[PDB]
Amino acid sequence: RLKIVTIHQEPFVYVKPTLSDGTCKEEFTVNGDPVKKVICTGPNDTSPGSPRHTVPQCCYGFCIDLLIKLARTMNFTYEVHLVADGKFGTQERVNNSNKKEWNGMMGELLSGQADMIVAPLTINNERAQYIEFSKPFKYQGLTILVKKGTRITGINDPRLRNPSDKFIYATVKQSSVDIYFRRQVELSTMYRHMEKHNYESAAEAIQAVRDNKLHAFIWDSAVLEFEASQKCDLVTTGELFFRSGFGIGMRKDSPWKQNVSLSILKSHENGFMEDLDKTWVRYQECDS
Ligand SMILES: N[C@H](CNC(=O)C1=[SH]c2c(Br)ccc(F)c2C1)C(=O)O
Repeated sequence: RLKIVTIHQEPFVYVKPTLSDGTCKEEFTVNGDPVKKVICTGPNDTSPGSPRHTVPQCCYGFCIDLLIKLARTMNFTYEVHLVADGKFGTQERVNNSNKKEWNGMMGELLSGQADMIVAPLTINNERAQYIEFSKPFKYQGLTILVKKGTRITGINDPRLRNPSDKFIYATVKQSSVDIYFRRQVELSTMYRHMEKHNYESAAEAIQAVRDNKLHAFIWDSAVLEFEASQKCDLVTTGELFFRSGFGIGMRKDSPWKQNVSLSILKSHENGFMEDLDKTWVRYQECDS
Protein backbone atom coordinates (compact mmCIF):
# COMPACT_ATOMS: atom_id res chain seq x y z
CA ARG A 1 0.00 0.00 0.00
CA LEU A 2 1.85 3.01 -1.40
CA LYS A 3 2.35 6.17 0.58
CA ILE A 4 1.41 9.00 -1.77
CA VAL A 5 2.70 12.44 -0.81
CA THR A 6 1.19 15.54 -2.42
CA ILE A 7 0.93 19.27 -1.80
CA HIS A 8 -1.81 21.92 -1.79
CA GLN A 9 -1.74 23.51 -5.27
CA GLU A 10 -4.85 24.48 -7.22
CA PRO A 11 -6.00 23.28 -9.66
CA PHE A 12 -3.91 20.09 -9.36
CA VAL A 13 -4.63 19.52 -5.67
CA TYR A 14 -7.41 21.17 -3.71
CA VAL A 15 -7.35 20.69 0.08
CA LYS A 16 -10.51 21.12 2.17
CA PRO A 17 -11.66 20.08 5.67
CA THR A 18 -13.92 17.08 6.17
CA LEU A 19 -17.46 17.75 7.31
CA SER A 20 -18.38 17.15 10.98
CA ASP A 21 -18.94 13.52 10.14
CA GLY A 22 -15.50 12.87 8.59
CA THR A 23 -16.92 12.78 5.00
CA CYS A 24 -16.11 15.12 2.07
CA LYS A 25 -18.70 17.51 0.66
CA GLU A 26 -20.65 16.05 -2.28
CA GLU A 27 -19.65 18.07 -5.35
CA PHE A 28 -20.14 17.80 -9.13
CA THR A 29 -17.93 18.96 -12.01
CA VAL A 30 -18.90 21.49 -14.66
CA ASN A 31 -19.93 18.43 -16.72
CA GLY A 32 -22.23 17.14 -13.93
CA ASP A 33 -20.12 14.14 -12.79
CA PRO A 34 -19.15 13.60 -9.12
CA VAL A 35 -15.92 15.22 -8.00
CA LYS A 36 -13.59 12.46 -6.88
CA LYS A 37 -12.29 13.03 -3.35
CA VAL A 38 -9.67 11.17 -1.34
CA ILE A 39 -8.83 11.53 2.34
CA CYS A 40 -5.41 13.15 2.74
CA THR A 41 -3.87 13.59 6.20
CA GLY A 42 -1.74 16.65 6.85
CA PRO A 43 -1.27 20.05 8.53
CA ASN A 44 -4.50 22.05 8.54
CA ASP A 45 -3.14 25.30 10.05
CA THR A 46 0.07 26.85 8.64
CA SER A 47 -0.52 30.44 9.85
CA PRO A 48 2.52 31.35 12.04
CA GLY A 49 1.99 31.36 15.82
CA SER A 50 -1.00 29.01 15.84
CA PRO A 51 -0.46 25.26 16.63
CA ARG A 52 -0.06 22.78 13.76
CA HIS A 53 -2.28 19.69 13.63
CA THR A 54 -2.23 16.66 11.30
CA VAL A 55 -5.88 15.96 10.50
CA PRO A 56 -7.90 14.08 7.85
CA GLN A 57 -8.71 16.41 4.94
CA CYS A 58 -10.34 16.16 1.52
CA CYS A 59 -8.16 16.18 -1.63
CA TYR A 60 -9.28 16.49 -5.24
CA GLY A 61 -8.06 18.00 -8.55
CA PHE A 62 -6.13 17.15 -11.71
CA CYS A 63 -3.48 15.22 -9.78
CA ILE A 64 -5.96 13.32 -7.63
CA ASP A 65 -7.93 12.13 -10.67
CA LEU A 66 -4.55 11.19 -12.16
CA LEU A 67 -3.61 9.20 -9.02
CA ILE A 68 -6.97 7.36 -9.10
CA LYS A 69 -6.41 6.45 -12.74
CA LEU A 70 -2.87 5.23 -11.94
CA ALA A 71 -4.08 3.17 -8.99
CA ARG A 72 -6.84 1.52 -11.02
CA THR A 73 -4.66 0.87 -14.11
CA MET A 74 -1.65 -0.50 -12.27
CA ASN A 75 -3.76 -2.19 -9.61
CA PHE A 76 -2.27 -0.73 -6.45
CA THR A 77 -3.74 0.58 -3.18
CA TYR A 78 -2.52 3.82 -1.65
CA GLU A 79 -2.94 6.37 1.10
CA VAL A 80 -2.29 10.08 0.61
CA HIS A 81 -0.79 12.68 2.89
CA LEU A 82 0.30 16.29 2.48
CA VAL A 83 4.02 17.05 2.80
CA ALA A 84 4.69 17.96 6.42
CA ASP A 85 6.93 21.01 5.82
CA GLY A 86 4.57 22.21 3.02
CA LYS A 87 7.40 22.38 0.44
CA PHE A 88 8.17 21.04 -3.03
CA GLY A 89 11.80 20.18 -2.26
CA THR A 90 15.24 21.73 -2.55
CA GLN A 91 18.59 20.41 -1.39
CA GLU A 92 19.93 22.37 1.55
CA ARG A 93 22.61 22.16 4.21
CA VAL A 94 21.03 20.89 7.43
CA ASN A 95 21.66 21.54 11.07
CA ASN A 96 24.19 24.31 10.24
CA SER A 97 26.60 21.67 8.93
CA ASN A 98 28.05 20.85 5.53
CA LYS A 99 25.71 17.84 5.24
CA LYS A 100 22.95 18.32 2.65
CA GLU A 101 19.42 16.93 2.63
CA TRP A 102 16.28 17.41 0.64
CA ASN A 103 13.32 19.11 2.21
CA GLY A 104 9.77 18.99 0.83
CA MET A 105 8.24 16.05 -1.03
CA MET A 106 11.75 15.30 -2.32
CA GLY A 107 13.01 14.62 1.21
CA GLU A 108 9.95 12.58 2.22
CA LEU A 109 10.32 10.38 -0.88
CA LEU A 110 14.03 9.84 -0.14
CA SER A 111 13.40 9.06 3.54
CA GLY A 112 10.59 6.55 2.94
CA GLN A 113 7.92 8.82 4.44
CA ALA A 114 6.52 8.63 0.90
CA ASP A 115 6.76 6.02 -1.88
CA MET A 116 5.50 8.24 -4.74
CA ILE A 117 5.16 12.02 -5.23
CA VAL A 118 1.90 12.79 -7.08
CA ALA A 119 1.89 16.53 -7.51
CA PRO A 120 2.71 19.34 -9.96
CA LEU A 121 6.38 18.52 -9.48
CA THR A 122 8.92 20.13 -11.83
CA ILE A 123 11.29 17.74 -13.61
CA ASN A 124 14.95 18.83 -13.66
CA ASN A 125 18.52 17.39 -13.43
CA GLU A 126 19.23 18.55 -9.84
CA ARG A 127 16.29 16.45 -8.60
CA ALA A 128 16.89 13.74 -11.19
CA GLN A 129 20.25 13.04 -9.51
CA TYR A 130 18.37 11.69 -6.47
CA ILE A 131 15.04 10.40 -7.71
CA GLU A 132 13.38 9.16 -10.86
CA PHE A 133 10.59 10.93 -12.72
CA SER A 134 7.87 9.61 -14.95
CA LYS A 135 7.63 11.05 -18.43
CA PRO A 136 5.83 14.42 -18.14
CA PHE A 137 2.14 14.21 -17.33
CA LYS A 138 1.90 17.92 -18.24
CA TYR A 139 4.10 20.27 -20.29
CA GLN A 140 4.42 23.84 -19.00
CA GLY A 141 6.79 26.67 -18.14
CA LEU A 142 7.51 29.71 -15.96
CA THR A 143 5.60 32.95 -16.15
CA ILE A 144 4.74 35.86 -13.91
CA LEU A 145 1.53 36.70 -12.08
CA VAL A 146 0.73 40.41 -11.75
CA LYS A 147 -2.26 42.67 -11.27
CA LYS A 148 -4.24 43.47 -14.45
CA GLY A 149 -2.65 46.32 -16.41
CA THR A 150 0.93 45.35 -15.61
CA ARG A 151 3.06 43.81 -18.38
CA ILE A 152 6.63 42.52 -18.14
CA THR A 153 8.71 42.24 -21.30
CA GLY A 154 10.49 39.21 -19.84
CA ILE A 155 13.71 38.41 -18.00
CA ASN A 156 15.37 41.59 -19.36
CA ASP A 157 12.63 43.79 -17.88
CA PRO A 158 14.42 46.66 -16.03
CA ARG A 159 12.09 46.28 -13.04
CA LEU A 160 13.57 42.75 -12.70
CA ARG A 161 17.17 43.42 -13.85
CA ASN A 162 17.60 46.66 -11.82
CA PRO A 163 15.26 46.15 -8.81
CA SER A 164 13.89 48.59 -6.26
CA ASP A 165 11.31 48.38 -3.46
CA LYS A 166 8.87 50.14 -5.88
CA PHE A 167 8.39 46.82 -7.68
CA ILE A 168 8.71 43.74 -5.50
CA TYR A 169 8.93 40.25 -6.94
CA ALA A 170 9.21 36.88 -5.30
CA THR A 171 8.60 33.15 -5.66
CA VAL A 172 8.06 30.26 -3.23
CA LYS A 173 10.79 29.07 -0.87
CA GLN A 174 12.17 25.55 -1.31
CA SER A 175 11.00 25.39 -4.95
CA SER A 176 13.15 24.70 -8.03
CA VAL A 177 12.39 28.33 -9.01
CA ASP A 178 14.31 29.67 -6.04
CA ILE A 179 17.27 27.37 -6.79
CA TYR A 180 17.42 28.22 -10.51
CA PHE A 181 17.72 31.92 -9.61
CA ARG A 182 20.16 31.04 -6.79
CA ARG A 183 22.46 29.14 -9.17
CA GLN A 184 22.34 31.26 -12.40
CA VAL A 185 25.27 33.73 -12.05
CA GLU A 186 23.62 36.18 -14.50
CA LEU A 187 20.52 36.29 -12.21
CA SER A 188 22.42 37.25 -9.00
CA THR A 189 20.84 40.70 -8.62
CA MET A 190 17.35 39.21 -9.05
CA TYR A 191 18.09 36.41 -6.58
CA ARG A 192 19.37 38.84 -3.92
CA HIS A 193 16.18 40.93 -4.17
CA MET A 194 13.94 37.83 -4.14
CA GLU A 195 15.58 36.03 -1.17
CA LYS A 196 14.22 38.93 0.96
CA HIS A 197 10.59 38.49 -0.25
CA ASN A 198 9.98 34.81 -0.97
CA TYR A 199 6.80 33.16 0.36
CA GLU A 200 6.15 29.88 2.16
CA SER A 201 3.42 28.88 -0.33
CA ALA A 202 1.97 29.79 -3.78
CA ALA A 203 -1.45 30.61 -2.22
CA GLU A 204 0.21 33.25 -0.03
CA ALA A 205 2.22 34.86 -2.82
CA ILE A 206 -0.95 34.95 -4.98
CA GLN A 207 -2.94 36.65 -2.20
CA ALA A 208 -0.08 39.15 -1.89
CA VAL A 209 -0.39 40.04 -5.59
CA ARG A 210 -4.16 40.57 -5.18
CA ASP A 211 -3.54 42.70 -2.06
CA ASN A 212 -0.93 44.87 -3.77
CA LYS A 213 1.66 43.67 -1.23
CA LEU A 214 3.69 41.83 -3.93
CA HIS A 215 3.97 43.22 -7.48
CA ALA A 216 5.00 40.05 -9.31
CA PHE A 217 5.03 36.35 -8.55
CA ILE A 218 7.29 34.07 -10.56
CA TRP A 219 5.78 30.59 -10.85
CA ASP A 220 4.49 27.61 -12.84
CA SER A 221 2.41 28.74 -15.84
CA ALA A 222 0.10 25.70 -15.39
CA VAL A 223 -0.84 27.08 -11.98
CA LEU A 224 -0.65 30.79 -12.72
CA GLU A 225 -2.62 30.68 -15.99
CA PHE A 226 -5.35 28.82 -14.11
CA GLU A 227 -5.21 31.34 -11.27
CA ALA A 228 -5.16 34.35 -13.63
CA SER A 229 -8.05 32.85 -15.62
CA GLN A 230 -10.25 32.41 -12.60
CA LYS A 231 -9.40 35.73 -10.95
CA CYS A 232 -10.44 38.65 -13.13
CA ASP A 233 -8.11 41.00 -11.24
CA LEU A 234 -4.98 38.95 -12.07
CA VAL A 235 -3.19 38.20 -15.33
CA THR A 236 0.02 36.46 -16.46
CA THR A 237 2.90 38.07 -18.41
CA GLY A 238 6.33 36.90 -19.62
CA GLU A 239 7.52 33.42 -20.62
CA LEU A 240 10.73 33.03 -18.66
CA PHE A 241 13.44 30.61 -19.77
CA PHE A 242 12.68 27.15 -21.16
CA ARG A 243 9.73 24.76 -21.09
CA SER A 244 9.46 22.22 -18.35
CA GLY A 245 7.21 19.33 -17.38
CA PHE A 246 5.46 17.94 -14.31
CA GLY A 247 6.28 14.30 -13.45
CA ILE A 248 5.40 11.59 -10.99
CA GLY A 249 8.35 11.16 -8.59
CA MET A 250 9.72 7.80 -7.32
CA ARG A 251 12.96 6.61 -5.70
CA LYS A 252 15.78 5.58 -8.07
CA ASP A 253 15.50 2.07 -9.56
CA SER A 254 11.86 1.83 -8.45
CA PRO A 255 9.86 -1.09 -9.96
CA TRP A 256 6.96 1.35 -10.48
CA LYS A 257 8.59 3.72 -12.98
CA GLN A 258 8.04 1.89 -16.28
CA ASN A 259 4.34 1.24 -15.78
CA VAL A 260 3.71 4.74 -14.46
CA SER A 261 5.31 6.24 -17.61
CA LEU A 262 3.31 3.79 -19.71
CA SER A 263 0.11 4.88 -17.99
CA ILE A 264 0.90 8.56 -18.60
CA LEU A 265 1.69 7.81 -22.30
CA LYS A 266 -1.71 6.14 -22.70
CA SER A 267 -3.41 9.22 -21.18
CA HIS A 268 -1.55 11.51 -23.59
CA GLU A 269 -2.53 9.22 -26.51
CA ASN A 270 -6.21 8.71 -25.72
CA GLY A 271 -7.51 12.15 -24.67
CA PHE A 272 -7.59 11.52 -20.90
CA MET A 273 -5.19 14.39 -20.04
CA GLU A 274 -7.24 16.72 -22.28
CA ASP A 275 -10.40 15.59 -20.46
CA LEU A 276 -8.60 16.48 -17.21
CA ASP A 277 -7.78 19.91 -18.64
CA LYS A 278 -11.46 20.43 -19.60
CA THR A 279 -12.37 19.52 -15.99
CA TRP A 280 -9.77 21.37 -13.93
CA VAL A 281 -7.90 23.94 -16.02
CA ARG A 282 -10.15 25.51 -18.73
CA TYR A 283 -13.90 25.30 -18.27
CA GLN A 284 -15.38 28.72 -17.31
CA GLU A 285 -14.81 32.50 -16.98
CA CYS A 286 -13.27 34.25 -13.98
CA ASP A 287 -15.39 34.43 -10.79
CA SER A 288 -12.87 34.81 -7.88
N1 LIG B 1 6.47 22.88 -9.56
C1 LIG B 1 7.18 23.55 -8.46
C2 LIG B 1 7.58 24.93 -8.89
N2 LIG B 1 8.26 24.94 -10.19
C3 LIG B 1 9.58 25.10 -10.38
O1 LIG B 1 10.33 25.22 -9.45
C4 LIG B 1 10.03 25.38 -11.79
S1 LIG B 1 11.63 26.07 -12.02
C5 LIG B 1 11.40 26.20 -13.67
C6 LIG B 1 12.32 26.74 -14.68
BR1 LIG B 1 13.99 27.37 -14.06
C7 LIG B 1 11.93 26.78 -16.03
C8 LIG B 1 10.67 26.31 -16.43
C9 LIG B 1 9.77 25.83 -15.47
F1 LIG B 1 8.62 25.40 -15.82
C10 LIG B 1 10.08 25.73 -14.06
C11 LIG B 1 9.29 25.26 -12.98
C12 LIG B 1 8.34 22.65 -8.03
O2 LIG B 1 8.42 21.49 -8.52
O3 LIG B 1 9.12 23.10 -7.16
